[PDB]
Amino acid sequence: PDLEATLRAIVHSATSLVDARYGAMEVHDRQHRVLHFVYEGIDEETVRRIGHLPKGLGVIGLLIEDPKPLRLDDVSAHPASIGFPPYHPPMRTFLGVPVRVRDESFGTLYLTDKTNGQPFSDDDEVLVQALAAAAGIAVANARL
Amino acid sequence: GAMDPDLEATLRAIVHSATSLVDARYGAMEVHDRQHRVLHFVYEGIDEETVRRIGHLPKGLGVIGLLIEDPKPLRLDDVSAHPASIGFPPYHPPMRTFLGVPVRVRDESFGTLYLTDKTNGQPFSDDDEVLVQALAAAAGIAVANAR
Ligand code: HEM
Ligand code: HEM
Ligand SMILES: [C-]#N
Ligand SMILES: [C-]#N
Ligand SMILES: [Ca+2]
Repeated sequence: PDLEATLRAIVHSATSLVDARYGAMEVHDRQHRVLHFVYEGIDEETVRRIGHLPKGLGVIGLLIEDPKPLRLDDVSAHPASIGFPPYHPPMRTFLGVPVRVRDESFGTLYLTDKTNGQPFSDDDEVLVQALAAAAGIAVANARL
Repeated sequence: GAMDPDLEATLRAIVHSATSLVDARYGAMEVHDRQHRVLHFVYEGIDEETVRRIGHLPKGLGVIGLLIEDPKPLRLDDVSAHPASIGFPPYHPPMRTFLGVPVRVRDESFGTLYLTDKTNGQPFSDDDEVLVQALAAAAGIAVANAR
């Protein structure tokens, strides 16, 4: 059972189901080390140009710190925003939710740039929570 | 006994999102074993009093029974008009429009996610079927991994 592939399929589904241009999932350990980073909407050449993987700083760092849903009209405007690295696609609208089970949170599922230029909806948020939950069971199952 | 609580919350959340996403009046999911024996059932859209009047849970017969045995997407304008249909039990809401999809992974199917009575009064669309398939595949990842 390839967990990386499983998490990637979840991200793929999330991006499609809520019409985001971009989607990503980070999964970390308790020491906040990056275990998995999977994504959709970004070409391999761009990925290469970005270079270093995200470390879970800024806005995602906020959700790792306090796991709960967060929608933003403009992720750059958030006080905690660290900004994009060189070569990274610019992104504006944002939806992120923990990837968890009841006992523990392991990750964050996040989507940007809904293709209609609108912020993500309440319904979008609830849907992504549901997909996140399926991911959470996968992660919990890989741990113990 | 009871479903694993994380699995149960997940499967409930999926039914809920599916029901909202495709504008269905009612939404349900059955999960069965490899012998096709129904083990768990979750649903939404039916009040507690009605559930009490209905009484017995579904056994995986009729149209859902068909989908358990031959797992693939099925849309119907009028579910009770299908040749495999067994009919609604006493006190069950009558239901017309139907969308049902298997809950599965590559090598195994565990269940069926199904929705009825789209609120616009129309049948469920191609778009509806595609999206509910995506929610069902997520349910499949969850079932396979709770296990
Ligand atoms: C395609 C899906 C992606 C999404 C939705 C996404 C989203 C974001 C967002 C919203 C930020 C800003 C956070 C802030 O301002 O605080 C950010 C920063 C960042 N991104 Fe991405 N990104 C994606 C792909 C990638 C890829 C492929 C890489 C590199 C392989 C990457 C590397 C980074 C890095 C290094 C940061 C700085 C913050 C950190 O290290 O945590 N991103 N990303
Ligand atoms: C609210 C979500 C529900 C949906 C979408 C739904 C859908 C359906 C449909 C379409 C049928 C017809 C099958 C056929 O004619 O072959 C059916 C039958 C049946 N329903 Fe439901 N129903 C729901 C709730 C319930 C509840 C809450 C109960 C019990 C408390 C129940 C008990 C039954 C039983 C016993 C049958 C006969 C077939 C069988 O045993 O599997 N249903 N349902
Ligand atoms: C992007 N992390
Ligand atoms: C009703 N099953
Ligand atoms: Ca709607």
